Amino acid sequence: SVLTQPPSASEAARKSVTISCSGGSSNIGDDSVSWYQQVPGTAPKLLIYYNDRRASGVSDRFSGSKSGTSASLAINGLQSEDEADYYCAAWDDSLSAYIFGSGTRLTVLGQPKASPTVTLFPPSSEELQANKATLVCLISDFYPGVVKVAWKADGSAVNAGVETTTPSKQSNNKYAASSYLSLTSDQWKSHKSYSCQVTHEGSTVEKTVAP
Amino acid sequence: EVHLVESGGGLVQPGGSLRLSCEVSGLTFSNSWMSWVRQAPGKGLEWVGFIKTKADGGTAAYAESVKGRFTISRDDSKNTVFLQMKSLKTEDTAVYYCQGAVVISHEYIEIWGQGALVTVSSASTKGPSVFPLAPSSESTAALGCLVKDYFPEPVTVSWNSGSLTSGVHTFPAVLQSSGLYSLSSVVTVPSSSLGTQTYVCNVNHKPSNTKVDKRVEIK
Amino acid sequence: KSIRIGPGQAFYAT
Repeated sequence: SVLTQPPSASEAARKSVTISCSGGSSNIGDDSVSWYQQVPGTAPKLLIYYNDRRASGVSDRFSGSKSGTSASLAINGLQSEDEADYYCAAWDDSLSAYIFGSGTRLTVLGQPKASPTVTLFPPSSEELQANKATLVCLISDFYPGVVKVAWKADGSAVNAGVETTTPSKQSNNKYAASSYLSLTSDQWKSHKSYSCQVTHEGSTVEKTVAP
Repeated sequence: EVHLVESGGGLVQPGGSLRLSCEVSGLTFSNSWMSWVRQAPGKGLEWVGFIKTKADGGTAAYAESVKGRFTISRDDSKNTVFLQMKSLKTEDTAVYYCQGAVVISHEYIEIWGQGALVTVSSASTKGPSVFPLAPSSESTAALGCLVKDYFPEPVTVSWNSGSLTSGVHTFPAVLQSSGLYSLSSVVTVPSSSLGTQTYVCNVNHKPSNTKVDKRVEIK
Repeated sequence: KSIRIGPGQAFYAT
């Protein structure tokens, strides 16, 4: 008794998609289906309940149907703000639990290329004296979500002390990541400069700071 | 209009206990069917249980994996439903969401809280050190706060006690080689504002009862 | 048998 959904779905803007949801006689076959929307790092939100009823405030572009042991969610006039995980759900009588489907991630095709913006902060006097010297490289507004981060000291590459996040989707559906280089206070003064370089397909953006 | 505000999140050692609260405003709590749903980092939604209105059973129901360990209860006079968790396993690590549902004029309403992260780990709670990041001639300037070496997640960052919101970007945490988290928050402000305007980042790490405000001044 | 809805199984109708 597991509601299965395709992992992914991807359709162009202004267009429409159907997210499928298939269960069994013990859940969708006895009970109604609900549909939820979850935008990255936000609470899930009810879209549809009782198979085909829209929650208050929810756009008429959404509609749900139930058919036997299957359920469907239609999204018409696709907007970029619809990029999220969609989850069906239904009560299962045999195991007496509310089951959430595995969920479909929705991608609205057409988002433009975007080169990253890069902001680089040097260690502060406070950090240096607490021996927590950290170079902070903040990277945002890029699409698609893949970057390579490289640090340099005096033109020479550095790999020790480097930690870099995986990119994550921003509210505006562009991406952000950050990279930190940890130094001893002494290392910070031992060099004329450090630089953070970010590569994003055909474009490279580099920033440099100094003592 | 409706808010479900959860609290009690944080770090607990395996086998330990932790109580989450969910307090409802804007709905008549006494008429709301209350429930809990959890989500492990990077995974799907998994039902935890519910508790009926008094007029209905007043009784609770539980997922098989939490039965006997977790207890859901309600205090109608204080508009709060609780999830009491005992004998916690590392597997229970998840953001826990509460729901309130009411039926009115043939309208079904179901509202979700913001979630509380429960971290079941043998690790220690550690408050972060906060470091203002000051700017360097341009029309706008980026300034920040580094929130370094904390456990567990989350921290929230605001600026000027939440009255500065535009141009604020708080970045996801990195996991350090020590197992501690660091993050940064930046706000980009007009450069002409500097020096007639003071900027302060407000950093809250509720699992270590740490709140820290740091003025970010032009060094 | 009663029609209920959601993670709280709210009573909806019969």
